[PDB]
Amino acid sequence: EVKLENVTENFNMWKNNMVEQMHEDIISLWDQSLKPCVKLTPLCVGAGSCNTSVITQACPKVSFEPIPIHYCAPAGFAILKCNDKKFNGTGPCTNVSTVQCTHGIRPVVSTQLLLNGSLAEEEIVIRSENFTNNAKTIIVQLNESVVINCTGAGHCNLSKTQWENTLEQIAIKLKEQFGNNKTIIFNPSSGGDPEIVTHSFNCGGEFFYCNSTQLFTWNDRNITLPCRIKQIINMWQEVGKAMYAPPIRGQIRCSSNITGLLLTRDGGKDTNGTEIFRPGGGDMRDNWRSELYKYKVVKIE
Amino acid sequence: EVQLVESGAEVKKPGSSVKVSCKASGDTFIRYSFTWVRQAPGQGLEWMGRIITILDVAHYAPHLQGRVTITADKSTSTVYLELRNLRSDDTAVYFCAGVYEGEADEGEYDNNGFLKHWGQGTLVTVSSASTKGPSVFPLAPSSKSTSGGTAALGCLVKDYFPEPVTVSWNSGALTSGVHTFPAVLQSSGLYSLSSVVTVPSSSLGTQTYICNVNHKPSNTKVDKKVEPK
Amino acid sequence: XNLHFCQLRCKSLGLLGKCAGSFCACX
Amino acid sequence: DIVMTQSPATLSVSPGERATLSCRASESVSSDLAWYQQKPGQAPRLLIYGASTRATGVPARFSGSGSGAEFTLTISSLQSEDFAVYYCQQYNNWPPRYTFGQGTRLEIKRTVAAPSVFIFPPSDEQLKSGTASVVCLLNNFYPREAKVQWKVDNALQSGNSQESVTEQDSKDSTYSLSSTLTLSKADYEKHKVYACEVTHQGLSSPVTKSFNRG
Ligand SMILES: *[C@@H]1O[C@H](CO)[C@@H](O)[C@H](O)[C@H]1NC(C)=O
Ligand SMILES: *[C@@H]1O[C@H](CO)[C@@H](O)[C@H](O)[C@H]1NC(C)=O
Ligand SMILES: *[C@@H]1O[C@H](CO)[C@@H](O)[C@H](O)[C@H]1NC(C)=O
Ligand SMILES: *[C@@H]1O[C@H](CO)[C@@H](O)[C@H](O)[C@H]1NC(C)=O
Ligand SMILES: *[C@@H]1O[C@H](CO)[C@@H](O)[C@H](O)[C@H]1NC(C)=O
Ligand SMILES: *[C@@H]1O[C@H](CO)[C@@H](O)[C@H](O)[C@H]1NC(C)=O
Ligand SMILES: *[C@@H]1O[C@H](CO)[C@@H](O)[C@H](O)[C@H]1NC(C)=O
Ligand SMILES: *[C@H]1O[C@H](CO)[C@@H](O)[C@H](O)[C@H]1NC(C)=O
Repeated sequence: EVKLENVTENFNMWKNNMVEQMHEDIISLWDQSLKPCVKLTPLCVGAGSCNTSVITQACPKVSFEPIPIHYCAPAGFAILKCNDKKFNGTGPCTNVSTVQCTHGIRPVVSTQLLLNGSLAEEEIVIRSENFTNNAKTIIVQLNESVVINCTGAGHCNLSKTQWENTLEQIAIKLKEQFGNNKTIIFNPSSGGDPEIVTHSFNCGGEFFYCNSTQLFTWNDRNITLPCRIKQIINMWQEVGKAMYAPPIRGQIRCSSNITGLLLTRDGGKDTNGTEIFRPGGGDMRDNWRSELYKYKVVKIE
Repeated sequence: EVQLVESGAEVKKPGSSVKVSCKASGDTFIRYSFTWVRQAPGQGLEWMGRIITILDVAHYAPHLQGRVTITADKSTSTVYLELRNLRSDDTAVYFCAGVYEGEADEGEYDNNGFLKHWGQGTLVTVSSASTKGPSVFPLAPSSKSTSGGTAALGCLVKDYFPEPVTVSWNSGALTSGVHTFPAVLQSSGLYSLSSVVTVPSSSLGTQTYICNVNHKPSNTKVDKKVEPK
Repeated sequence: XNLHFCQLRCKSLGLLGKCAGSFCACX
Repeated sequence: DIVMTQSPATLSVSPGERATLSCRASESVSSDLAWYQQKPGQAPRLLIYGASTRATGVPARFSGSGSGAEFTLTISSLQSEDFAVYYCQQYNNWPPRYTFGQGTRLEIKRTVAAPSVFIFPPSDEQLKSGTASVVCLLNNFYPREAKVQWKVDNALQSGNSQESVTEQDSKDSTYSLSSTLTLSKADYEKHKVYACEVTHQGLSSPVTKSFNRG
């Protein structure tokens, strides 16, 4: 009389131990592959006062290529994969499967735009821990890559109809989450550290900072953006400033596929039937989430 | 494309500390890193330390176990070099120097370790001695180029502190043939040098030869006549 | 994040300062 | 840490001729090698950096080359301004611990010139003080290597004299030296003859200058 049944499970891309594990992992990978020449980081005591700590170490820079990594399940546990269409990322999944390792991932540290990630199968999907809460980041997953090619010439090229269509479809999904009679407008970052204010990322081991104003100024040919490579920067693994070694060659190239974005919606009790969105990012954890949102490690029982 | 200028010479007692300044002008202060190089009398250049001004971080040469500190003041474009618990053998000319790093204020930094612009240098003498003017004794002729021809006469500038000292002959009217020897630091801790010159033998008798010793430190100016007899 | 100087900088420009990762952002 | 050796210590070349200075690193330094020129009483001047790139305002006759642990500075036509001391500095290691070479002084090569010798007995004015400094002079000689032996009553002295050499003369590229014998008035009066025995390449036989106290 016993009946057969598919084992469903509840996922929460926003509370995933795999994300935190990867964050510490990417960090370890870096500290043993791209150390700074000088690292200045805060050093505080309970009282509340702080003195600056300076660390000088060998900072050998070697040409770096993308090493694909994935996460596998240790003896005793299993990794569930949600396979539902346009999965929200939170709640119970129906068509679930099991895998030995996650898909192949090419980690990339960045802000505003997500690079060389996994695309959406169906159409564009936007996900947030809570859309009503404007203080929560919205992770946009594109279903179609937009190539952006850089050059030490100080500017990265990007299609204009490609990226204009991208904003046009993203805006549509935002209306499906906030309202169809609402007006969507994209605005640049409201400010902060340069890394936050610009589309910054690390390519080949260099830190690029590109102006993204032309990318986030829209009302519902090539688009060249001014990029600059810095040697002194604010660290992403922790609060502090660091100075990395100067570029080896000269004219540092970079080819990447924009697969997603990190956006925030301006909070406003302002009843105006219009919602504004700016480029977000900063916590590389959301970056790790956009890739691990459909995974959940569970105990074999 | 800057211009570096250091502070005046200093005399220090053993165990005290000195702080030399270097005023950099001509360009954006925070775009240059500054190094300090010392050179004891008669020796070569010794790298002491460099400071990455934009990051306000300084690195030093190992064997300067916390007796040295390099600092900078963006407000005045002035680099400083403090040295503590000085030793007599800390006496040397300390040089300040810097080089362009790039657009530091925009995140770029070459982190160049060579030195393009230098200061005039600052002499720092460390001794227990007290400023003393020199005693000027004559070195009258006798033998010389036998009979007449050439005669050598001069002045002995003995026991004076500290360096430097200026010796002239006939208020500088006489320069040809003069040889002022570098000072030698005596066992007493004072310096002694000797200025000699060759003049025609026949010259003596009618012409007077005066060595002018000026020691700026003790504000002393002494003329000594070197007579044959 | 250096939240104290982050809020001070942003606030000086009429905005709120919050940490975004180990970064500082003005909302 | 990284020891930089320069050779030769002293190099004698004729004006207008070509000169080449060697510098060796105790280990690899890549191309973070710079060259400096320093004249006496003056501050150092940067000539080359990057091992081969010449600073601005530095004559085309100056050129650097090398890499690894072996470098060389080359002057293709020595001018009077070009005779000075040159230092090489590495700055490729990090944490920074930059180091300079011990130097290579460039001197003008001319013909041998025996020196003139003179001895100066202490003045009565200095004796009335308690000390006695007998001075010996070696005027305009070349090369720079010379030997000065002090004899007091045919007694070879040693350890009680200080020597001082001048810079190469800018007019006749020679050198002048002064040896000073320092004693207490107490010792100077207990002796009768003071001699200054000078040895030099330009002198076929040792020259001696001396006198009898009073
Ligand atoms: C598993 O069974 C459920 C019914 O309990 C069904 O709705 C679901 O589609 C099945 N999942 C798969 C893909 O096996
Ligand atoms: C996902 O679930 C839906 C509803 O049961 C079903 O139509 C679809 O076929 C499932 N996906 C697959 C093929 O696993
Ligand atoms: C991608 O999604 C957009 C809207 O979300 C849709 O218009 C487009 O057809 C999709 N492209 C494909 C075929 O993946
Ligand atoms: C979502 O965030 C809003 C804040 O705007 C809050 O009112 C609501 O309670 C949150 N929903 C949840 C998950 O409780
Ligand atoms: C982007 O750059 C790559 C370099 O590998 C090149 O092959 C490709 O054709 C470029 N695509 C565009 C957008 O022109
Ligand atoms: C994106 O992937 C391309 C090709 O694999 C690579 O050249 C580029 O470095 C990657 N983007 C990054 C890591 O900035
Ligand atoms: C770069 O940033 C400046 C902010 O002052 C902006 O005015 C400029 O238009 C931006 N560049 C772009 C993307 O056009
Ligand atoms: C998104 O869809 C899921 C379906 O599993 C639903 O449970 C959830 O409430 C929706 N929104 C949220 C809170 O993410």
